[PDB]
Amino acid sequence: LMVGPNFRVGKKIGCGNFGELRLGKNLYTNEYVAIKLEPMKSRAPQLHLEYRFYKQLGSGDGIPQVYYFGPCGKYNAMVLELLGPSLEDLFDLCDRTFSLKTVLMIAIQLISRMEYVHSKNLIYRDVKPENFLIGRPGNKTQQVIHIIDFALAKEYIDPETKKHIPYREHKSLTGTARYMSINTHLGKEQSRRDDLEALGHMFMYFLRGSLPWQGLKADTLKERYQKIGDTKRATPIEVLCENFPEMATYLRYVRRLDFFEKPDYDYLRKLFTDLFDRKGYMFDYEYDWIGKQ
Ligand SMILES: Nc1nccc(-c2c(-c3ccc(F)cc3)ncn2[C@H]2CC[C@H](O)CC2)n1
Ligand SMILES: [Cl-]
Repeated sequence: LMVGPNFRVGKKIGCGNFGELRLGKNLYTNEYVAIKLEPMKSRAPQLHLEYRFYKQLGSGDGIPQVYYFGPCGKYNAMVLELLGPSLEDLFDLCDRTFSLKTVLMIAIQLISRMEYVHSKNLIYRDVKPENFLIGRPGNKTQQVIHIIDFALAKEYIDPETKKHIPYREHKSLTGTARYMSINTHLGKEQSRRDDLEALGHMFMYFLRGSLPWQGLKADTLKERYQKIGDTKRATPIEVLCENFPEMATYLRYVRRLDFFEKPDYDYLRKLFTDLFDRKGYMFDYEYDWIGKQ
């Protein structure tokens, strides 16, 4: 099982949106890589569109490099830069709470990461801790929070018109229920606001250890999502964000954005960098997980 001229496929490492994950090696360069495989027989093929989105991003900071897309036996394969553990993995290592300092270092970076994605005319639509990975150990980039898995992304600027996509409502909801915006639950088309709201939910998950809508079950997926959305609507921001005034300010701001509105990314960063400085924290990448296995 080679992918392309030069990538050897090795052991299983994980799962993502519309594909499975192996360690690989570029034999020509003696460098390890990650390989996502999607069965060619897939009823709902997502890997090639994902490849196109990575190419549209180029590389910015925290964007994994993509090396190859092509067939591999009965699979389509995409070869990516190998990264380190996800924020969910690191959260588990840290007993499922992060310090304010760690959350702020994450948040400052991910506001910028999302601004970059939005600058390439994409919305992300799959915010979750499993999709944010540090770099590799002893790598120049173990400190950097990367974004992966663009299978659910969407162009929000139509390349034909150069205009923002129109507002509309949808039957099917995109993304992870725990983090999605309130408007996502209501079947609205997602836009830039929704990515930033989902980040806010994720930040609060890290600070609190959990979100209050986590334990909800139902007989249908639709009912489950409805109950989660209902709890999000029913939970005041001042309650969710007790003890974190700046998070309350962030969440209120993003929840109140118009569908078409460009977020004030500078404002949101400044909420958090002003807080960071006021607390006497140093931006030294000494996250909670440093010095753990
Ligand atoms: N360590 C690591 N390096 C780069 C990408 C991936 C990864 C990928 C991936 C995406 C597209 C590709 F072409 C290859 C891999 N999808 C999920 N992940 C990780 C998510 C976190 C999980 O605990 C392990 C797998 N993994
Ligand atoms: Cl290997």
